Formats: sequence, structure tokens, C-alpha cells
Amino acid sequence: MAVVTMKQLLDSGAHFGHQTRRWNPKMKRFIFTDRNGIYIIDLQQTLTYIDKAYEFVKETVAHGGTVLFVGTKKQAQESIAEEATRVGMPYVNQRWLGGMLTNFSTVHKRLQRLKELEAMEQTGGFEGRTKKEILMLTREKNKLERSLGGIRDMQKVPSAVWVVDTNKEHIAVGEARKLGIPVIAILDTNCDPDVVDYPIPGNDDAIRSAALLTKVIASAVAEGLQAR
Amino acid sequence: TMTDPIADFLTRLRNANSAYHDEVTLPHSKLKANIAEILKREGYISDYRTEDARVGKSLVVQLKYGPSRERSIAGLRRVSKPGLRVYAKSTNLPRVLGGLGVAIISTSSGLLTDRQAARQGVGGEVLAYVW
Amino acid sequence: NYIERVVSINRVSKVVKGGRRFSFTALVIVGDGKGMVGVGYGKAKEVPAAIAKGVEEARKNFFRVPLIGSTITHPVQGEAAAGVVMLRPASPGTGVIAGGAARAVLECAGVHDILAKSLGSDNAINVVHATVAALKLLQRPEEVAARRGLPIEDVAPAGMLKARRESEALAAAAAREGSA
Amino acid sequence: MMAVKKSRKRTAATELKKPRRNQLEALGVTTIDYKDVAVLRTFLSERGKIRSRHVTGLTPQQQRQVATAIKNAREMALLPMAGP
RNA sequence: CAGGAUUAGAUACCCUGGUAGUCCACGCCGUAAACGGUGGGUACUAGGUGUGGGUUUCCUUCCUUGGGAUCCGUGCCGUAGCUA
Repeated sequence: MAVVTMKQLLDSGAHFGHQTRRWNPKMKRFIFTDRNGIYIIDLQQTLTYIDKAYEFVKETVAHGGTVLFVGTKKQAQESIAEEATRVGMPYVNQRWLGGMLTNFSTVHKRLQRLKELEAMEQTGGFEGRTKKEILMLTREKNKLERSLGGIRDMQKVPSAVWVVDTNKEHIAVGEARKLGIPVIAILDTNCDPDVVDYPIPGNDDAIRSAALLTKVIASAVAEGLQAR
Repeated sequence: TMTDPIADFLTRLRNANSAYHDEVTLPHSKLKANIAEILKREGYISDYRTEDARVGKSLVVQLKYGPSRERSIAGLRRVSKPGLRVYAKSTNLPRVLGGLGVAIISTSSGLLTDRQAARQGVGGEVLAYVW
Repeated sequence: NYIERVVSINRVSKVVKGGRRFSFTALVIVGDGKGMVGVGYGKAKEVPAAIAKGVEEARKNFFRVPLIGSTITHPVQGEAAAGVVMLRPASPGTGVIAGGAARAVLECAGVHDILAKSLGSDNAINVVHATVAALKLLQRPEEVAARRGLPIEDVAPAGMLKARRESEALAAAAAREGSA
Repeated sequence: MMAVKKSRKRTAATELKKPRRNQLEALGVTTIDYKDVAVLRTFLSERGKIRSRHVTGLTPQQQRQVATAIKNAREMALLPMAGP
């Protein structure tokens, strides 16, 4: 079962992705051919792994797990934001924290302090303490909100499902595979491919392909929840 | 130079198993062929065959990996080496892993695993251990 | 229920301008006595603290063992940093033959009849790590027949299967006397 | 019209640039002879000393050939060597 | 080796001078951190990157670190693997 057809897929191009001085898979099946000193998609593999992960996550999300829209790469920030608006989930934009998925019970306390500070803001006690300190609370709140949105609705022993900016946040994968739950990301295409249980080729940079496939997985979650 | 083609065979399979290669390439010999057939029987590898080359024949082996990329061959080692030619009576045959793994004997009845050799009663030169 | 150990206590010291800011370590091994085995290197200023860290970290990092009734399948060489160990099965009624570290490991694991020998790196740390490496190098004959496609009969000899059958008999006896 | 690199338009250029140069087979040559001093004066300074390869571009072959020619020339006084 | 100067004293650094020696021929001794502190010979074992030499095909101007493949030697980074 395909999602988009051959010519609509060749409009956007099915060739992209990365330079020659950096690769090392062992899979000559993913490695397509030398052209312009640069490599190409294997659509057989690509559509195969897409259907594979898609049926996996249909099962998992008719069971009804949950993953959220944290942001690391500038190419995916607004993408993840708008899909957060329409699929409804919370999102996050800027930074990865060292040790969410492993040290979850301390970032839980960070959420608790987020709640405390928002409660202070709501009750409106500001001149009860120094103006400078209230301005520094505004600093705290901007930092805490740009670096944390997902726990505000997680609370619930997160599953190690999805991946944001693989190569530059490899630090996000060992936090996941340590516990070993099936990981997925569109491959950041100069990496060790065969770590991840459910790999899916693609691009590392392109705003267009990344927004497209973020909408694809948004769609997957939407159908899983809809037919729950 | 070359002196130990059987060690070349075995070490090459070991290196390729560690690099997770799919198929191997050697020159050809009767002894190598019989070894390969025994391994294909015992279950370690999928298939071998004889292609050819410029001056002489050549082997090609087809390995056997798990579905989850589990290597089927754990360990591998030559025993009777030039210099120390190790010979074996039926009474004092080697037992690998209590008998799980496999010795590879060379006998009047040809190459035989230890069990087949013991059931025939025979013994002779040892060549390798496998597991 | 769990069995737990304390098999190493050294008195460490980081050094700083005032003097020596001492601390305490520990090495803790856990085992159900049935195959689960866990290991932990806990430390603190407090000996109970280090011990409890070792406990919980062992309960994290279990590892299942290919047992047969009360004895291992095959002998094996286990390498760690320099810890060498030559484990080897016994015949039943022999005993848990080892030193201190490996004895703790195997007695917690559930072994009753086994051999062992330390040949390098007398330190308990590396000794334990090497023993663990050996237990990982172990293989079940079932998984062997799996990986090489053949059946258990061509894959194993007869005496091991005798042991299998007789131990299953004793186990069904114990459980059917317990509940039934 | 076109850039010094990203030459996706012409064939692989038979032209030379700032990193790449093989200046003698390129141009400025009849043949390597200690006779022709007007040519050898180009691979020097006004102070008579000799250039380097990451200045000129030559292969070591041409470099050493030319240096030997220069040096023979200074020996036969066909070329003003640096001195009093 | 002589003198000067510093120096607590300087058989030493520093300065002035200066013999054997360094150089050539013919013979000797036969050692060093004579070091990659890695004996030699050989097969397989992810790659990227510069670089010296020689072959060769294509965009071909075919006057080119042309580019690609290949062979030999030489350095840097880096997987698995290995090592206290």
C-alpha cells in the first residue's frame, strides 16, 4: 500500500540527500549508485520500510500509545508546530535535554516547578518580591518553556518511539536504545543505519521532505487514534 | 608466503563473519570442497559453489545469518597445524562443548565429523574445531 | 525473595587541599538461585548507601543463564580487562567449586555443581566481569539447533539429554508436590 | 557568466587556476634549456633567488629540471646571480 | 688548556685566545635512544582525506590537482576489532 504515487513523488524529486566524503553503511541495497559524486534513493526499500513502520504504528496506536512533538532542527521547528496545532498534541522547539527518557523523574519535578511558577503567575503575586526577581522569573519561564513542552502532557512512562535530528543528537538515541524500545526517524543519511529497529531512508536537511514526512507520521498517529 | 591454505580458508570465513559479509571468494581445492560440504551439512553455512577465474577454479560460499543478524558461527579454530601435526585415536577423540560443536577429522574413510568417525570406529588426523 | 552479597569493601580517597575526602565502595551480586544474576558497583561515603546502590543496580542489570538442572552446558573461557576464567561443568553432587567472587556469583545464580579457576587479574572486579562474559558466551543447545537449522538430536549427545529429562522429571515432581 | 568552480557546464577544463597550475606545459615555454635565459628569469625574484612549488605550480620533475638549468646558467654566467 | 668576569667557592655555563681533532688517502675498532623504542615473509579484514610516480577510459577543450578506475610508495583522521 503506497501513500503517494510515482509522478507526484517525482515532482518533488526522489534523488536527494548527501555528499560522498562521509558515508558508511554496509548495505549496498540502500547505497544506490555514484552520480555527480553523490547517492540516490532506493524506492523499493523506502516504500517497504514505510509500509512496515506504518503497520507497526497502526497497531501500536490503535492500542493507543503516545509521542510528542519536540523540536531540535530549524528545518522542522514550524513544521512540528503546525502539526501540533492540527493533530492537537503539545510540541517543543529548541533544545534536547541530556537525560529525559532515562532521568524522567527529575524532569517530572521540573514540570512540577513549571506548575508552581505558573500558579504564582496566575495568582498574580509579583510585587510581593523584587521587580528584578520577577523579571528573572520571566527569564526562567521563557527558558523552561522553550526547552520543555512534552512532559506537560506526558506523565506516563514515555515510549522511545520517535527521533529528532539523529546525527547531531545521537545523545537522544542512547537515551532510548538503553531501554531498547523501537526507535524511528527518517534517516539522517550519513549515519550508522542499522542501530534502530525501524529505519526509514530519506533526507537530513530538506525542509520540504521533512515537513512532508512529519505530516505523514502525523497522519499515521491521526488514523491510529481515529480508529482506536 | 602461503603455507596454510586451510587456515586461510578458516580465517577468511572468520574475518568475513565479523565484517558481516554475504559471500566469500577463494581459489578451489578438493579438500576445501569437502570441508564446505560438511559444513553445509552440519548447518553452519547456506551454500557453496564453484565459479572460475583466469588461471584456475574458485570457490564461492554463501553464509548463514540470523533473521535478526545473529551470526550462526560463534567460534572457529584450527588445531592440527604444520609443525604440530595432531593425530587422534578413536579412544581419545576431542569433545567440543561436550559434543555440541564439531571436530573435522581426516580419515581413511575421508573427512568425517567426530561422531561418524566414532560410529565407524575409525580415527586419524584432526583438522579443526567449530562452534 | 532475592539472595544478595557483599564481597569487596575498599576505602578509597580523593585528595584535596584540606586533606583526604574518603569514601567507600562495594561490589554486590544478586541472584534468585534459578538463573537470574545481577551485578553492581556501588559507592558512597556510607557503606549501607553503597550496598543499597549495588542492590538496586543488580536488580536493574540481570542476566539469564543457560542452565541444565544444576550445572552448565559446556566449558568456556571468559575474558575481561584481564580476568581469565575457565568454567567447566561438574557431575552432580560435586559442589560449587570456585574462590570467593565466582563462588558468590554462581551460588547466587543457582549453580550447585561446577568448576572454575582464576588465572589472571586476581581483583574481584575484573574476575566478576570475566565470569559474566563467560556466562554470555554460553549457548543453549536449542538456540544452537535454531541458528544452524538442524535438530537437537544431531546437535547434542545423549548424556546431556538424559540430564534434561531427569531434571524435568524432578522439577515436575517438586511442583506437583507443592501445589497439586 | 560562469564561476571559477561549479563548472557543471563545460567539459573538464583544460585551463588553470590559483591552486592548480602546471605553468610550463601550460604556457610560456619553448623547451627547458639553460640557453634561453629570458624564460628562466621568470622563475626567480629580482634578488635572483628561486621560487617554490606552492608559488609556481610545477611538478617536482619540472621544478628540479629548471633549477638545475638555472644553476648551470649561473655557472656559465648567462644569468645575473645574486652577489656583489 | 691559559686568562677575564660572575661566584660564598666555580676545576662550569658567559667573554677573550687556543693545541689534538674535525678534512684527504690506506687500514683498523665495530659500538648509540643504530627509534616506527613495533623481526622477516603472506592472505582476508569499513571508509574518508591530502600527497609522490607510472598506466588507462569519458565530459573532451582533448594546451587539464580534469574526472573515474587501477598499481606502487608515503602521511592525517577514523569503524568493528584489540590492548592494563
